[PDB]
Amino acid sequence: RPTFYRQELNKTIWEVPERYQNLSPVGSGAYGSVCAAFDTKTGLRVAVKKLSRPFQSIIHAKRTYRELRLLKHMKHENVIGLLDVFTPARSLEEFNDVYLVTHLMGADLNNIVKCQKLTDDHVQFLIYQILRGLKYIHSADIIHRDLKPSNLAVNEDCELKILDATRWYRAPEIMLNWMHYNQTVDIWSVGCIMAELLTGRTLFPGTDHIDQLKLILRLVGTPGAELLKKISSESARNYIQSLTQMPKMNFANVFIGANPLAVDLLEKMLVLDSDKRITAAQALAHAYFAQYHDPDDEPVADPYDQSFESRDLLIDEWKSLTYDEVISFVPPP
Ligand SMILES: Nc1ccc2c(NCCc3cccs3)nc(-c3ccccc3)nc2c1
Ligand SMILES: Nc1ccc2c(NCCc3cccs3)nc(-c3ccccc3)nc2c1
Repeated sequence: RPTFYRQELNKTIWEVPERYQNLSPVGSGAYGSVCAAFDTKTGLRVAVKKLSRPFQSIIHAKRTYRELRLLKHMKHENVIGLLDVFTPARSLEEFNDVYLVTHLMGADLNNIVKCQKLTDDHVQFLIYQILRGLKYIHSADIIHRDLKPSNLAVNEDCELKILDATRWYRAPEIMLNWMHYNQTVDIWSVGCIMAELLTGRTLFPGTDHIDQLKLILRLVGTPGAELLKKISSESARNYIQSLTQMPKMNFANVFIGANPLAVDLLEKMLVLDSDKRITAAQALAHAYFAQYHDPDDEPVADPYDQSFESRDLLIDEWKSLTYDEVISFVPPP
């Protein structure tokens, strides 16, 4: 129904509704390539992502369905969402390309830090938005698992969105391949991010996988008696006992000059035991965010049906389910 036009971008033929003008490449990768554009219907600058080989295999097809289901479900100011999704195909039989459209963001978190301290007012506002979006994501029973400055976009008014080395911000239970980690692995990442904003430097800049765990234990101490009781691995538990004990450090002496409320929040985020970590909802009520907290405007998500993750289907079945989601899409107001 919309009039499409073809154009040569990256190494391939983009077919795109005429409402999107001035297509200009921004990136590339195994799973897709992205162009910046201008949406003449809305007047917004947008990013258009063309999925790469979306139905080449069963794995690609399930990936394409997962990515579209996820981005269609996210409707929150501090999480990336869909402005549009389209295909040049007029029927399922000729359905072979998928394009996703989102609001163009000018920079990520690295771009605003630049190895410099942010003010406490600024960190308050940025971490509040991350936690606000995290509360929404976690309420849908989703775990992000890869929170880091490059996965956090910010515009010129400092409005932040969570996007779709990484080990610097990874929770220690992931580093040790524990099977049953919970949502507070993301809270660990936010603690690492917040520390970096206040100090201007990476909190745990490990040079490899084992060095990363070494730096973490030097700050938060060796596992306590109560945490060792919950470790099922006999090899892990034995190795931990053989280590020289290290005292949990006093964050107030580590982050000198910081807001004491900021230090108290970091203490509650960077706990080794993930069962004792503050949740996103609890962190929003912390006194550190007094000037931004509003419990009437920190919404949760609708329930998100993730049962498809357990399913093994054929290429054409994932493709047809993906086609259903393209057709049923409703643009936001
Ligand atoms: N971790 C990242 C990093 C970059 C990203 C990026 N391109 C950078 C320019 C941006 C456009 C919109 C938000 S950010 N774009 C998209 C994306 C674009 C369109 C549809 C779905 C996703 N995700 C990103 C995830
Ligand atoms: N209820 C909990 C809470 C936390 C846990 C945790 N956290 C990581 C603790 C350490 C991280 C680095 C050195 S010790 N790690 C493991 C675990 C680690 C290795 C093999 C099997 C399980 N279980 C946990 C269960």
